Amino acid sequence: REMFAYAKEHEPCIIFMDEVDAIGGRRFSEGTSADREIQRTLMELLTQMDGFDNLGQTKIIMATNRPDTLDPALLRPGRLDRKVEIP
Amino acid sequence: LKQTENDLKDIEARIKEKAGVKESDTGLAHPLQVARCTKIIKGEDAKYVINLKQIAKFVVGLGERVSPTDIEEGMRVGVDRSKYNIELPLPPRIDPSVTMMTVEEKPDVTYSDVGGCKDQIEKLREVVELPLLSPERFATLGIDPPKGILLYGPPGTGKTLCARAVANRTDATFIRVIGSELVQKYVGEGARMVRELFEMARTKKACIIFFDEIDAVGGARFDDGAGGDNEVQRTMLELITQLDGFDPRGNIKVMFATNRPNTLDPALLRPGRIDRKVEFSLPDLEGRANIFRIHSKSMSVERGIRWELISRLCPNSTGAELRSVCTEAGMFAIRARRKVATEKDFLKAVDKVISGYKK
Amino acid sequence: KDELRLLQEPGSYVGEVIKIVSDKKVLVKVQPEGKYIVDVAKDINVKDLKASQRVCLRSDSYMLHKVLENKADPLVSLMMVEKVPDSTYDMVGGLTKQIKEIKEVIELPVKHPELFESLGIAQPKGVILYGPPGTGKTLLARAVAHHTDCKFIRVSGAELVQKYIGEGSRMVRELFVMAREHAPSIIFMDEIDSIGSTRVEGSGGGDSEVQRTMLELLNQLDGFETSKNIKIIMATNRLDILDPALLRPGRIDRKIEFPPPSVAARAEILRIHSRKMNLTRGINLRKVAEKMNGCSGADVKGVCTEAGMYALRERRIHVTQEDFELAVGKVMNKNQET
Amino acid sequence: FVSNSEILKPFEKKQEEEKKQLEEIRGNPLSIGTLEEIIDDDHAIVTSPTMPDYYVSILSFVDKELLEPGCSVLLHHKTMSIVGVLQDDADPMVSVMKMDKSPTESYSDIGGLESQIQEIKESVELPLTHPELYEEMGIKPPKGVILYGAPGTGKTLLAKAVANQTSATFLRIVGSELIQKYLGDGPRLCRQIFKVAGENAPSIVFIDEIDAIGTKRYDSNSGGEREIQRTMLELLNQLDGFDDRGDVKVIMATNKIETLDPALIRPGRIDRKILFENPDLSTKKKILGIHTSKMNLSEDVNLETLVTTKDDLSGADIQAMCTEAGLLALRERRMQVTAEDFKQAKERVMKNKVEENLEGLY
Amino acid sequence: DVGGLDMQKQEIREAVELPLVQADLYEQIGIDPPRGVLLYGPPGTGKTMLVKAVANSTKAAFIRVNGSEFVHKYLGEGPRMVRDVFRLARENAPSIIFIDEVDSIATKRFDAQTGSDREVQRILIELLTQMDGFDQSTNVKVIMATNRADTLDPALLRPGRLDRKIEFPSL
Amino acid sequence: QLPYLVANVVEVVGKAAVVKTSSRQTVFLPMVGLVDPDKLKPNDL
Amino acid sequence: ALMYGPPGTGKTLLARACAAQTNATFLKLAAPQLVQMYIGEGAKLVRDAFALAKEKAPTIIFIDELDAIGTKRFDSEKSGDREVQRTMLELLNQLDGFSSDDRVKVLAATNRVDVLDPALLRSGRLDRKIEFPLPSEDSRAQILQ
Repeated sequence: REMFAYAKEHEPCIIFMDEVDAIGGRRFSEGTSADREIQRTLMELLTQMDGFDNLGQTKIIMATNRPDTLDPALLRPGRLDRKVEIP
Repeated sequence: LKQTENDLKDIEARIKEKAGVKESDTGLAHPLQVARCTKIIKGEDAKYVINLKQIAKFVVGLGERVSPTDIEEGMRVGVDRSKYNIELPLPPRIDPSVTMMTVEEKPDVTYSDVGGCKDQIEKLREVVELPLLSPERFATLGIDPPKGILLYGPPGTGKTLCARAVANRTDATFIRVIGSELVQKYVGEGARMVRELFEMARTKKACIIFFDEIDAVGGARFDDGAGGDNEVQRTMLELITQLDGFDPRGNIKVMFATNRPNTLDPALLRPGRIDRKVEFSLPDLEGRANIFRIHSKSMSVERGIRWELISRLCPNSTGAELRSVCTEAGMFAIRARRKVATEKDFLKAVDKVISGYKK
Repeated sequence: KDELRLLQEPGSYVGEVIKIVSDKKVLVKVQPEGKYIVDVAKDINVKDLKASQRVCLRSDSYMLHKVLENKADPLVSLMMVEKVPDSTYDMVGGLTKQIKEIKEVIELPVKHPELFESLGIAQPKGVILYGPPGTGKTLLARAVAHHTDCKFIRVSGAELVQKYIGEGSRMVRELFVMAREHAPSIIFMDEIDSIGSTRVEGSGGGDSEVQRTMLELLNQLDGFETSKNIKIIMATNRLDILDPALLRPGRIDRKIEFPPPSVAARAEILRIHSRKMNLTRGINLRKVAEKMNGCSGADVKGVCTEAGMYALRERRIHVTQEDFELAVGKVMNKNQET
Repeated sequence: FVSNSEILKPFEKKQEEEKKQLEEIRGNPLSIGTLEEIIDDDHAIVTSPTMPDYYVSILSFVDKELLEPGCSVLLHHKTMSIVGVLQDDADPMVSVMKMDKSPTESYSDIGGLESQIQEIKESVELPLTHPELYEEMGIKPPKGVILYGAPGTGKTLLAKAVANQTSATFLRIVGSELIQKYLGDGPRLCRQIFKVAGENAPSIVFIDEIDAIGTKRYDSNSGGEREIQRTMLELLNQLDGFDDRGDVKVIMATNKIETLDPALIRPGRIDRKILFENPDLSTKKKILGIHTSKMNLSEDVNLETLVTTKDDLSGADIQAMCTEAGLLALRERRMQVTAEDFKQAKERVMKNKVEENLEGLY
Repeated sequence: DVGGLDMQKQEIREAVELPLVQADLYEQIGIDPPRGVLLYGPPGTGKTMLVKAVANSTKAAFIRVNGSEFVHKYLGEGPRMVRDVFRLARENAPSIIFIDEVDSIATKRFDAQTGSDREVQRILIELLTQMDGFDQSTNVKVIMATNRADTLDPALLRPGRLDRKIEFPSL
Repeated sequence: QLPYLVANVVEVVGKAAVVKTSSRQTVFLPMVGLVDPDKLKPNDL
Repeated sequence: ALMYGPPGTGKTLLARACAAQTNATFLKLAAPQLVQMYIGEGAKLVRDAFALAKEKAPTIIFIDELDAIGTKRFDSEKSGDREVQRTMLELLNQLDGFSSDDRVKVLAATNRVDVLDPALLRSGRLDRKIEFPLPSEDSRAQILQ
């Protein structure tokens, strides 16, 4: 939230995320045992984008080990429109 | 006559307590676990008022300041668990409980649980009996005794009594520190007690300092880094520095005890901390043959029996469980109207404790 | 002008009298602070001070000022006592077996307490409901404290426990204080309920702090206080992570199950909810329940809203017989949809 | 009244001057503190419920023998010094203490539990009546007894049955009350158990239902409490350190011993582990006599007929058997329960436990 | 703003715009409106933005609530806010409460997880009490979006307080 | 006054600073000339 | 520099020899201290390691039992290793913070190398793998002498 507000107050800001597989992932049965922090981060990233306040000039770069192990809800258009491999 | 003198202590002295005590207690004022003042501001210099409470913490800089008795307000002046800057001299860590341990000089117990196990005896004869007898030969030998002795295995099996057996011929003072009583809710007392061990050991030499169940308090835990209490951290600083560097180990020895050897402090696993390691195993038929003969010497029973058959009825088990067998020997004999334990009395006594373990 | 001088006050705390001191003082426990020995008012004799008596202690001089009314002011989370409960047994009616088991447990000792003492058996002080989820027990919960003319009270064990210092105890003990003065009342125990009204499947990991308090107050109320006409009503369909000792006497007394649903069970329920609606003469309500599959009491209750939507598109207050079967087929398929 | 009118009345008039000097030190704004440690230099530690931990000086009011560490005292807002001690008569110092001298339960009234009597008699009555038998063997008779099963039959009857023949005072202490509401009272309550029963000691201490304090887990934090370790560590030293001729006795009760602290067990001090035995025809009639006393029954109702054919139920199902029999009379609107209700309710409870044991095994 | 939603648009108009505009149609027929609706489908695609479009035609206050909120180490504050937001919407009749991905907060515990997991079943009783506990009166519209759900039916399914269940059409 | 209050400076606009005390209280104070912007950092006295 | 081999070959003994000739501060990271009952302690532990090495420039960090915290495999079972997972993630983040300081050394003495990684092999990280085999015939003669 504070990063979302700091990006709106200060336009020249670039956010870079590294190894989001720890905060992301489908896990196994989609159940939660000490897992509440994984869903806590993912749900906030998707909720700030589809709200009435969007980010016009703010760019957020995410990185992970595999794209297929992430949340498919983020890969759909309307929030994350850029999927680019790095060979 | 004496009725007036009884109340006189609470009457005549109360008049002096009005002016005298209230003046000494002015400023909103022997183990003390909380050092804090209330709204005390003086000056610049001679202010201090260090507060350990979460609200309104303070620190004092500008070099070193040492006072013999009164620093600022006297009394509640203290440090406790959080060391604030430069002031050592007045810790409120003194608890006159330091006699809680057991100090036995020249123990009269020679063979109790030690008999029957050959391997554990010979390992402790070279590093204990010899230096406590003729330490001068080790100065000519060129090497030094090990800085620590690792004893791991089942507790209460004679691991502690094995140190008392070797100390008998050398007439060494046996000092045992029980890990159960070592763990206390007071933070900061463990650093003082360990420091007083080496200071007192220099007064009377030829002593052995033993520690029981070190894993109770632990050599390595998750409360050191994550937690806010300092106990084992300051204990290891006083354990390694005091003993190893300036203190000769000839007349001063430190022996620990534990169960799982891999759960100890990894700092001790490095070279230069603990060298001698002795492994304890369950006694066999020959190992338990001499154990029941020693315990039966105190009690009065029939001498025409054989203890090698009694030890054969019970399988391999910890030596701490063998003591409960002797307590059951003099019981079933009463049911048979026998003041002493006959040969048939030990038959039903051993078979009773075997089914109780359910192993 | 005289009111302006009265509006200036240093303030006064709130406490309760504990005991009486021969020194012309009194020990009063201040709820936000603690137990403090204060002075008794000069215009109020010390003989009028009773146990747990609500009084007023000044903030400035820390002493008794006057004697207010005697009551325990509740801290309100979900536990506020309501007024004029609105329900009836004719709305949830149609279940013959369940009503007979509720009356002989809850309502029986309230109306005639002498039947248990003369027979030689203790009156049941609690009952645990059994059955599938969503049988319509949410509406009859208001009628339990209504027809019996008791005080409506709901208790949430989660909101009365906080990690703050002193906030996980005084809240729980507040329920025990008012339960004695409100004694002609029925206490509702939630958050353990698996019956399906509100079903969280119980909480075994969040109650670790409250088990040291609430479980002591519930057992001490029956045993030590011997206060009758107080019904502690719990619910669940399974005991696994809860207290294993509930089977002992003093907690579980009677067990009310639920009758198996059938045509005759849903035939009376559909007729009750259709009284507020308007049906064309010649429609059989018993044939509607025959085509239903796995429908509980709440499944039939939801058909009323769906049945009125088809007739609203045509803008008619009277629902034709054609729209009922089309609505029931949609409600029955809600669980089997996709 | 008449005698004290010429004694106490002129006494209070001459003692009024000393009371005036007291009230000046007392003061109107008092407060309740908490003691920690008492030293001979007239100093102590006090705390008000807002937790401003202080250190003050002890004045002269009452003798120091009335002051004990871990108690509550009176304070004043000036120097926060102790102006007096709070009366402990209202607030119980221990957890649960019930002194029963020469109880009703005996060895012959508990039924077919005699198999358990022979074990407890040798570890309790034998060292008390003939202490010289253990002196020849040089052994320490175990003072502890470990009980198994459910209360109301094995634990309830045998607890008070051992005190009758031994002429001992029965003290019942709740095991779930070992952690009591306050920090620092752990070692205090452990000594008060042996102190009150240590002066005379015709008594046997009884403890039951410990599901918690016997478990210290892996630490004292992250869900654990420090009060748990204060009582457990002090109980081990008081039980192992104190030795006698068999007067003082401490008996606990637990359903599962695997969760208890093995260091607290201290093998060799307590050698007595008593299992649970099923009740015979004699014990089952004792449980029925309590409930059927107030329960209405005709002349054809006999306690021997009900116990003849039974699944050998515990104390919980036997109590529920007479409970279901009362519901048959309430549904029929009658205050007199016939003999058919006891037989009908007996079959229902019997079928709710063991019937065919999932018939099988070829 | 997005076509092909007529399947969902007809469901929202009946469960939102219908009780808000004309309240007399229910008293004439003798039926009561539902207190909420469950939406099943991917958020952000013809779903989440459509929910914000409801406040345009209804002119109602939209309450945005995330299932990842109310995260704290204490207790009693989380379950208290569920009751407070309901009474907050009672004063203003044009109010709408929305919950994004209720699947995270609707997951129960089949086994005891001891620490830090105790807050999943503590928050569920309050959402059910504000609906199943009270009678049927609508001062606000409750909409809970679900991206994916295997089985979560604590009290939620069956038409006790919630009748219609909206599903995102794939075809 | 030598015993200063223990706190942490969360923010070094240019002459304004924000400090967070360990008492769970947050106050606002202007920057003085006896300190430097690089010397004010959290996790420090 | 990566170091692997059986214990007793001098992997933990020679760690102080590099800091003694270079006048560097020896900082040891204990293996069981990396296992914490609290979740999320790996972030503050790594940040405080380089924070102390920032004030004192000649500081060498020694890591014990690299294989314990060095294997995530490919699996989803990391829920129990979740504290270990973010430990290696923060290690890659802090080493990228300051690329101008070569006086902070990271040394890990372990038994062997099993799970590789393209992130672990690069500048400012473990590069040269120096094997610590068992001493030969003439090697044991010099050690015993």
